[PDB]
Amino acid sequence: RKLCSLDNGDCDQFCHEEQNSVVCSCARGYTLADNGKACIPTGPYPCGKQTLE
Amino acid sequence: IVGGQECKDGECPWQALLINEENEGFCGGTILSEFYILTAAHCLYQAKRFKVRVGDRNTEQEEGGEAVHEVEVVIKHNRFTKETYDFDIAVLRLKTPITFRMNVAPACLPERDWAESTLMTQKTGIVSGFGRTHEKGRQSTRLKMLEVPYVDRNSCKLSSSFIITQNMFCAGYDTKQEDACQGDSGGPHVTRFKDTYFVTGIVSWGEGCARKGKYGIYTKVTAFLKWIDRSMKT
Ligand SMILES: CC(C)N1CCC(NS(=O)(=O)CCNC(=O)c2ccc(Cl)s2)CC1
Ligand SMILES: [Ca+2]
Repeated sequence: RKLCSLDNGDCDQFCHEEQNSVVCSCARGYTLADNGKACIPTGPYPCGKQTLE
Repeated sequence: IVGGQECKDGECPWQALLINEENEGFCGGTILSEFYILTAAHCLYQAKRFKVRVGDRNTEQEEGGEAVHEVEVVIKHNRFTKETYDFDIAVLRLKTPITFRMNVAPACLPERDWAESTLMTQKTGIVSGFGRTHEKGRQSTRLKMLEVPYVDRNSCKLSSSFIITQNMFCAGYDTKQEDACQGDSGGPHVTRFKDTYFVTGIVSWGEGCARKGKYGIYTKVTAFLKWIDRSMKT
């Protein structure tokens, strides 16, 4: 397929085709990385992560 | 949970347990944030008054990480119906904030469209809880988890003696003896995506437990995302 249908558009989390091309976004507690794809936890115990410590 | 494995240290941190006057867990819940818990609306009738315990994995000990929380506000969906278990969803607002830590963390809320096309199209999801390990057995003392395959909606409906509304979905196996069970209700059904777990459902109901030709029925969380956000804003 194409765009978001193609490996989630290379996004870590949310993917949506805006005006063609791809646009990635993140859940609450995360901030989109510089590459506009990865999602960086904005603090300890971000949502959806199993806890190690 | 029938079958499946028990949640090891830190594997099911978003799991919440509702306890009665007797400190007995009757239902599960999912941590959405420091103040909110997601659960089944039908669970709100299985106890006249209850509290919320998080960070617990063995209900007959004290790992020291357990924490009891009192419910400040109970936000039930005004369209829930005991007759069909439709709109089986509710949000709990806690009096005091949850302190995230080992075994105590929230699951992420996805966006409707992305969730439906990417999370729910995945092979499996994961349900967990302190419910029975056998249809007739007693509540489990150790928290368990089970990987349950998403079930084709068609099969789902054809296999159900009860109406499967659009606020529901099937997960589980046709004949394999693994499924959620009584007590896991209101609990978490989360789907994994790149190591991040998203809330995709609420343990709702089933005809018995792990019965052949039957599946586990969950509340389709994606159908209540707006409602959930509204509930949390206030
Ligand atoms: C109103 C209709 C839809 N009934 C709801 C309760 C159902 N009984 S039950 O679910 O309480 C039996 C025990 N099983 C469970 O609680 C669950 C099994 C699988 C999941 Cl998912 S919940 C029977 C059908
Ligand atoms: Ca304990």
